[PDB]
Amino acid sequence: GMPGREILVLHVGQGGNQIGYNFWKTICEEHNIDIRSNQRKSVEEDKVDYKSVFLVEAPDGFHPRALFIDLEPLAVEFLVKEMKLGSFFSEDLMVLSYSGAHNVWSIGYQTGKKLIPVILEKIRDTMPETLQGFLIIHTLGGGTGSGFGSLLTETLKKEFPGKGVLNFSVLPSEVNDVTLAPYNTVLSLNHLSRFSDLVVLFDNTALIRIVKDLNYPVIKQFSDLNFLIGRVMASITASLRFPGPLNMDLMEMAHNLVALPETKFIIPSVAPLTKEESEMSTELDLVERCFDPTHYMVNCSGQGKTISSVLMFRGNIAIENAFSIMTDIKSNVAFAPGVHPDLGLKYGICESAPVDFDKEVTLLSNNTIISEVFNRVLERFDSLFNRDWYTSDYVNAGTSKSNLKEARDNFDRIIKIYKEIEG
Ligand SMILES: Nc1nc2c(ncn2[C@@H]2O[C@H](COP(=O)(O)OP(=O)(O)O)[C@@H](O)[C@H]2O)c(=O)[nH]1
Repeated sequence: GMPGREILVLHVGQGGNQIGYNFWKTICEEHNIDIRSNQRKSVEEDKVDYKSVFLVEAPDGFHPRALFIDLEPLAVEFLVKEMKLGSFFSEDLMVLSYSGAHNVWSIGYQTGKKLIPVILEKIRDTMPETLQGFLIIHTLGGGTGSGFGSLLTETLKKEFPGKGVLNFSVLPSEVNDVTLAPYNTVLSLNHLSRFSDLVVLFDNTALIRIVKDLNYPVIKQFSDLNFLIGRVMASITASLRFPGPLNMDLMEMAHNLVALPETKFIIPSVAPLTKEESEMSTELDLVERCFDPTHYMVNCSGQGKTISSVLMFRGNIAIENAFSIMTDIKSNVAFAPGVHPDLGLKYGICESAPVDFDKEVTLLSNNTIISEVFNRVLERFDSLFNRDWYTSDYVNAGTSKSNLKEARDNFDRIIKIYKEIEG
């Protein structure tokens, strides 16, 4: 392996760790590595491969440069026992507790604070000095992924200010989720806005909606939603893992999207999503679908105004078709007022292809429509907070109702900043 551009992935909470199954299986397969054996799949290899960004090449084989962190052992049992991948998800990478968070952001933040010294100790003793930053994968509706996840985002940014903190954060289902989810989401999004460098948001609602609206993208609960999430957040890391015009590090990835410091929440969009749709689709259809608010990984009523946008062509793409397609797509994309006609969209081609598809198009967008998504989160927060509903356990866990209001008001400040850019 060649030193540099090493990323440490931190899976926090049950959802974040369960997503790691297909996140690491996709990364392993796309780099010709078998997750069961920790070895390569074939002697066939590209001359240049940036597998060292997410994978450690030990003499025995390849291991994930990752920590699997949870206040309960249920998710790691899914990985080691149900998935039988204990050789890859090994115990030296596991920071585990057994108290739990009980779906309360505050309990995850407080209980996880007792695990921070051992986490920082493992990072210094095991990570390389050329480590470029951290990638935090977690959900926002619970307590461990939200509270401990907010703590790790904050702690890593403070202890490693020169490194990048990237967050792949999963939003709760708007219509079917725990009652404490709006409190946990607002608390987590407030912490992430302060300490994260880039927050790419995923919504279980959006993924469910695509199946419900038939090629079948989920056939079993969670085990296919998380399967699909892990493949998407692995697809949007291809810029960090493969050479090409859009080859980036974590800092570059945030700079291409974060115009103002408060505008750090990104909507990802990937096409194709199923093998049937891939066989019967073209490059133009995948791009037009990525700009379609239906295929947004966040649930959006319509498209908004684009501030900054990064699109990637993966696989067998004709570069002249890519040039001609993006000229026509840019004319029909609504950009935020003040964005230069040729400065709001970046496209690139990656030769490496996803395992299941010959082609793939990914879109990362800093879009003003996230204010609409955040306003729905805000109105669900206010429907409960203004009646003092479900607030008793945040109080007992060290988060006052005043602190809940502070995170809400700052969360609303982010919405209004996005809305001003929209005009
Ligand atoms: N999309 C998706 N959401 C999940 C998954 N696991 C948990 N969640 C979501 O996370 C929210 C509650 O957080 P959870 O991770 O279960 O509890 P935690 O252990 O305190 O982080 C709920 O809205 C769930 O929908 C998962 O595998 N996929």
